[PDB]
Amino acid sequence: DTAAAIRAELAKMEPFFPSGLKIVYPYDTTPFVKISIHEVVKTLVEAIIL
Amino acid sequence: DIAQVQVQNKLQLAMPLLPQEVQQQGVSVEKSSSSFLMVVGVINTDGTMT
Amino acid sequence: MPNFFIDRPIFAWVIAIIIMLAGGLAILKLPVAQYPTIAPPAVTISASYPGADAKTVQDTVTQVIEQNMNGIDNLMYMSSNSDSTGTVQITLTFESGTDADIAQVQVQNKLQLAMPLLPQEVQQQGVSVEKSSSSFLMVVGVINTDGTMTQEDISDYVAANMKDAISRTSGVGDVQLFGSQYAMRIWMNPNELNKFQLTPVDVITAIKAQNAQVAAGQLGGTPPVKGQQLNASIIAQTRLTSTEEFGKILLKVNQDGSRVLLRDVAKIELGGENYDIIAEFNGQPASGLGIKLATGANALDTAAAIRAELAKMEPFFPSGLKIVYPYDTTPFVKISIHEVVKTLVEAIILVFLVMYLFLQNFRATLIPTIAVPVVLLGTFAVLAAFGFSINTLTMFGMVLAIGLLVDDAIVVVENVERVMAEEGLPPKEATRKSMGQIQGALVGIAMVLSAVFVPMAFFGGSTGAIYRQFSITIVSAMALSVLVALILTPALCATMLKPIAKGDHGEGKKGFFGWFNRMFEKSTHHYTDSVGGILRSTGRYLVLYLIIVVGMAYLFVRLPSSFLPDEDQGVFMTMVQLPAGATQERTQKVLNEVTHYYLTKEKNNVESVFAVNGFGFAGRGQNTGIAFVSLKDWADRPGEENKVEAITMRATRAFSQIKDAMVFAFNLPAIVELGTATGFDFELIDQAGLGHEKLTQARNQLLAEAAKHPDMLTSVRPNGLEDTPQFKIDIDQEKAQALGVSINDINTTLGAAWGGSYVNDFIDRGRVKKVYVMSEAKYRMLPDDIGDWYVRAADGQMVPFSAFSSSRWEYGSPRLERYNGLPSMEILGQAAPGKSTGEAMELMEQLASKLPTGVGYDWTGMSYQERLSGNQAPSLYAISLIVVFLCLAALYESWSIPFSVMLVVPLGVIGALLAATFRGLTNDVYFQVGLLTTIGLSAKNAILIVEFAKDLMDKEGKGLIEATLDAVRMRLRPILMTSLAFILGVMPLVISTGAGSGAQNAVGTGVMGGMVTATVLAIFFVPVFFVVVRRRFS
Amino acid sequence: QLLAEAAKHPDMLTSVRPNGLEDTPQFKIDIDQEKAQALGVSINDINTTLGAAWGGSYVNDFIDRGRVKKVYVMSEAKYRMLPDDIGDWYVRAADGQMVPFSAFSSSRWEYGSPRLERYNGLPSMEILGQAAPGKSTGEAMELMEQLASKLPTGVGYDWTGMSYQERLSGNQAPSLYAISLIVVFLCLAALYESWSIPFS
Amino acid sequence: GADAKTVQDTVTQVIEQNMNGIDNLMYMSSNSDSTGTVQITLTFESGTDADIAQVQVQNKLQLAMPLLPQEVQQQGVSVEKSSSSFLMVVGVINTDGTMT
Amino acid sequence: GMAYLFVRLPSSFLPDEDQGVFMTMVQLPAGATQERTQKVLNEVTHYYLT
Amino acid sequence: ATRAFSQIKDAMVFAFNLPAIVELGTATGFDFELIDQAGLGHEKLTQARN
Ligand SMILES: O[C@@H](CNC1[C@H]2CNC[C@H]12)COc1cc(Cl)cc(Cl)c1
Repeated sequence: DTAAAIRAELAKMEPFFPSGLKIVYPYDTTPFVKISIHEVVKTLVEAIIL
Repeated sequence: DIAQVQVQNKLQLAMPLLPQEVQQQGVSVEKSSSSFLMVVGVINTDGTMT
Repeated sequence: MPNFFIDRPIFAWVIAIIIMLAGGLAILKLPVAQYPTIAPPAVTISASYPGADAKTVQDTVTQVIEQNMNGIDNLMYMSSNSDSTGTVQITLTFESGTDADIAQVQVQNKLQLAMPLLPQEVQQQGVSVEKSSSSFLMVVGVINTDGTMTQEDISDYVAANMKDAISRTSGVGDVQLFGSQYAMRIWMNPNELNKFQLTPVDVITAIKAQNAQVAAGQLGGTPPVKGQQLNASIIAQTRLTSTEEFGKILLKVNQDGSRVLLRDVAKIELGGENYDIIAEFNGQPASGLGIKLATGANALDTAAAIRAELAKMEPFFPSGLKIVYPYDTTPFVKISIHEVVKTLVEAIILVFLVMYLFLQNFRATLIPTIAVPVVLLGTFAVLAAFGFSINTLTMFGMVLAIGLLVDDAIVVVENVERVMAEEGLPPKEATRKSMGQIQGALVGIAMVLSAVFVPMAFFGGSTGAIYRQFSITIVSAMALSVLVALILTPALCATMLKPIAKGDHGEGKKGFFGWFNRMFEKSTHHYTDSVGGILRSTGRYLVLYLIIVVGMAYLFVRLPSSFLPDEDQGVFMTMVQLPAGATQERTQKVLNEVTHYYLTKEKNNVESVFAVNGFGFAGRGQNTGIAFVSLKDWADRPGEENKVEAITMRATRAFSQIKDAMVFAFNLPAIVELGTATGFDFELIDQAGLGHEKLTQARNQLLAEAAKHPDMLTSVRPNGLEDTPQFKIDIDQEKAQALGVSINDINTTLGAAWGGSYVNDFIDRGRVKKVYVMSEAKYRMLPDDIGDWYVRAADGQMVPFSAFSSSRWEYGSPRLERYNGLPSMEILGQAAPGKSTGEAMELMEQLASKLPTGVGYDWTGMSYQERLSGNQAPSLYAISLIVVFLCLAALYESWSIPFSVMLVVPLGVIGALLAATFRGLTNDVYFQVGLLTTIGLSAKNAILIVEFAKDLMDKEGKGLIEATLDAVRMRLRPILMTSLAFILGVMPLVISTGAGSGAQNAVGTGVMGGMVTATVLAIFFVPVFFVVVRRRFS
Repeated sequence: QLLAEAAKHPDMLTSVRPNGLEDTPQFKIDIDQEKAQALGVSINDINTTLGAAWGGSYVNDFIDRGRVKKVYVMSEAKYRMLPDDIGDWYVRAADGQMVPFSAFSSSRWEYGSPRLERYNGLPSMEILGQAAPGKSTGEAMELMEQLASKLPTGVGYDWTGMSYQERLSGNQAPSLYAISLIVVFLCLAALYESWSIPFS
Repeated sequence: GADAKTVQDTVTQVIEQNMNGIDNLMYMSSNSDSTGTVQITLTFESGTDADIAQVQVQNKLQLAMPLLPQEVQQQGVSVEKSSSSFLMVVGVINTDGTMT
Repeated sequence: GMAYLFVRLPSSFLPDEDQGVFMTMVQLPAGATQERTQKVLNEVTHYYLT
Repeated sequence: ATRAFSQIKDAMVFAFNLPAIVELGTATGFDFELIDQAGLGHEKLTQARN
């Protein structure tokens, strides 16, 4: 939730950046969390099918 | 919340005794993790900013 | 369970007694208020920088404090104002449900770490963090009728004598003094200072040296000498106590030996810490206390206790001192609560009367008269359990749920009586049979009504807080009503009802009740005949149902929306705004004109006026004023012309003739904790460091664009102040150095003389009070007066300001705003008639999207909450519809029969809409909750009809048409008596025109219309729906 | 007056004492600032001298075995005991003269409370006492409030600490009994489906 | 260095004026000594959440904090949950007499 | 008899126990010094230890 | 990466992954504090640590 709020705030800020300024995310473990939980849910669905 | 409140209640007794230079820089009391939730970097792809 | 308590009447009575005792305890111990906490929790940081302009305050205080408001949880947004009066106010608004105490302590703690970074004068004046609020429980004014006391005298008396005991009174949460205690005032004479070669710096140094507390030590202290026997504390210089001591302060000694004292160069007196606000009551000087209710406290009890304390205080008052109550809405709260209580009592009495009319049995009429009060008491107990108070919303929720309560009682008792009169069974067996007919339907109805009403308790924001009161009240009342109908009512029916013969229906009775019985029998026969005729030709009426649904949608999409009706609470407000640069005296002239108009032209209506010169709302200053007008009792103000709306319209028309002053009189909102309407709050944000002038240009561009849309936006205005002329002094420090004059001396002289300086504290009659040095008014009025001030140089010669300074006129902001830490401009507007607030906000966003680069925008206030909570209520009411369908399917053990019940929803709604359209009411909260209760009652009736028809079809061999006809015949009477009782009970609310009539009419009109249409249409549409559904799916 | 009245009841009250301190003599010092200025001695110097000598002054911190501790400057005891001991204390003037305190100061004796107590915001005095042997705290409380009722107007009383709790318990006992009896009656009536069984 | 009367007028009364309006407060008792010490103990109803009570009295005390003397502010005004009874006393002595 | 006995029965809060410790308060007249209090305390200690 | 950076003589360079939960860290690691309990000083504490 905090990461989502931070990203929303950065999205609010972006329209007023100087020309050329760009936001990057060199360290973010949230994608791993999302993909891992999605993989477990996929496992549950596959288990139901089997 | 209560931990931070009690810590600052104890710290405000020491605040007057601190050097004026330390007070001017601002003493901070936080309740956060020791690891970065994320790192948001900012660059200038156009190379017009140092 | 109904069968369990038919054989155990004493156990049912014990349960009822327990419920009654809990309800009585809750009633005795429950808090009472006008409204609950609706607005989101907010914290205000208030600081003052005496003598500082808006820009100085913003740059030295506001930005520093705002840059340190980090690491605070649940913060929704932050706004701030910095004024030319020297004051900065920062409002931090937090999410709903945030703990106010924890939010306040976090904010104050983050401020504590920013205090060292603030100017010393601001630190000395103190920065206060408080719970944001805009309303007082009461205002207690104090006036002098002799003219021997000024405003400062009364304020000091109130602070020293009245404030403490009132603060200690039970239920008081906060007390605000309308003024301040005395302050030692040193009014300086520049000519006398020049005569003795002195400046404000010398005066301040002398006052600080000669009015101080000095630690000395101890006689025979530790570690002591071996033989010491005596020990005594050493007392030394202490703070002064009187104006006489201050006047004797020595400033210098001359060569000729003469002594210069403070009395020689300044007038010494007792005055106010500030002079920006002048309070008058009917033209007389006034002070007072604003008193706020404590959390969980009774409003009425607290007000009565405060009045008792003031009564105990009066005997010791000085001659001419009088207590008054300029702002008292407590009478309105009392009358509103009493009106709701009377409505409940009349509803019970009318239920009794209708029961006697139809059943003509005193014992039968007694049963609901016990069942309904028991449910009401249990509802009070449940409200106390969940930490709710007795406020307007909860009592009107009880009023709306009284229909469902009486419906439950009537259903049970009438079914028992009908079984007794049809089968001739004795009361116990008849009650067993009747309960067996309706118990499952009662449980299913409980589930359906739960599904209908619970979702109101999950709306977001302040509107969610408003709806939660009705949700909890109605849900608890309905659940308790069903429980009582399954426990107590069957026991009472089996224990109290007397037997009825097999065929005795009152046909042979004489008098009115024989004619009525015969007429009702014939009417029921005709109704059943017409229902059969209708069932022969269902499709013709399906077309009529489609017409009804289309008309319902048409009426719905054309009904204006609102939040809460405006009420005549016995008070209202008048705002006076003078042109930029206007002084206190001109504002006082306008305020005197307003007071004279109210006390002469409206002497029959207006009882008193409390005029405050110095602040309005959305700003403060010498050119603003507010008059709080109190009206006489509603009993003394009969007719439409003597109510707040007409009075305020007449006052505005009369005040439109006043020149050089914008004067407007208006009524309070329903909930004054928020200023709300069908409007929007817009923030124009400087996002790229453009500055105040570019932001002003962007605001003007947006305002012009909005003005080019008269049909979509109305009254799109700035909620702020325009740039005003300012006097700029340039002190050439190089010249001051060349003349041997210190810049610190120059700044101190100028600020202390023209702005005033808080020096230190003294002790007056055992209380600490401030000491202010300021110039005499005579020498700080005009720019030329600057030529009367001198500063001593190192060489000792006294230099005038003209030697090292230049002056000019420029323009500057008297009030600077920031939003979320950036410079901001607030725009208030509203959608034009026939336009939703959402589309007005969309148009505002489209208009703002074309603003200059670096300018952003935001939504705040109620607009923020509307944007955040969007399409939520329809979503969880679709969930409610799904749950209702599932509950009905479980009840009927059918996937299709449920529809015949749900198809009843429009039949009631249409009527409500009609009643709202012809009466000219809006789609406000009361209308929506009444619509929900009408839907619930209609669903109850349809469910019972369908259950009876299905039971006849299944448990007996009866066919579809015969079963439906018998079901409607058996259900006609209870439906009719319930509808009659509820409509008669809500008659006064529709008819009411007195205090609180807005809410009463809003509640009553929709309920009346919906009940009438539902009763009329359902009794011949539910059979049609049931027959069609059963014919299609069988 | 109340203490004397309580002492008149040795068989009901014991060790009836005030929980506080009596008024003490104080040594008021007046520093003639004009006279000090005439002699060229700064008032700040006088105040610092008197305070540091007779009460002690905390200057700053030092490190003892790695721990931060305080530094105090104070007069030696023998020059700090009786009022006359300022005869040895001098303050330097702007021109280097050592002015004695007698040249710019005077003194007198006063009386003052060394400890002021307030209850619920109003001035108050705390009294402690015991019940005499063979008596209970309830009897002692009754006697104490009876004695307090006979005091000058404008003087009231209150119970605090354990006495407050004892008064609370005594006040709420009868309602507790009544509610317990009612609850038992209703429980029996529900369980046995009778009013006669609960009543008997 | 402040007498009991002056510390009462400048500290105790200033603080206790703002100590009104706190939830579940049973009573308040203050003492002001001749060494300049002010002790204000507020006792709340049984079952009151002590942390919430402390937070509330702190929120009320912040309002009085700027009105106190600068010396009192520099010494620091402490707000804390308090007890009136010693759990235990741990004394320390020297068995040789070499330490004072 | 029950009503009569209830009224005449004295009330209290909690019985006093012998907890193995007790206190002695010493207060000297106004102005008494540390050493006079020490002499009185020494007398009290001598009484308790003898 | 660690093998490659072992050739940098100017600095100690270590590349590493994080544990599943940072705070638990190693499943067999211990954290130990050596306290100077008698005002020995930094030098004596360093000697004891060595
Ligand atoms: O006098 C005004 C407050 N005085 C303020 C200045 C002076 N110093 C600080 C204090 C009165 O405001 C009101 C009066 C009423 Cl009857 C009703 C409301 Cl809602 C507000």
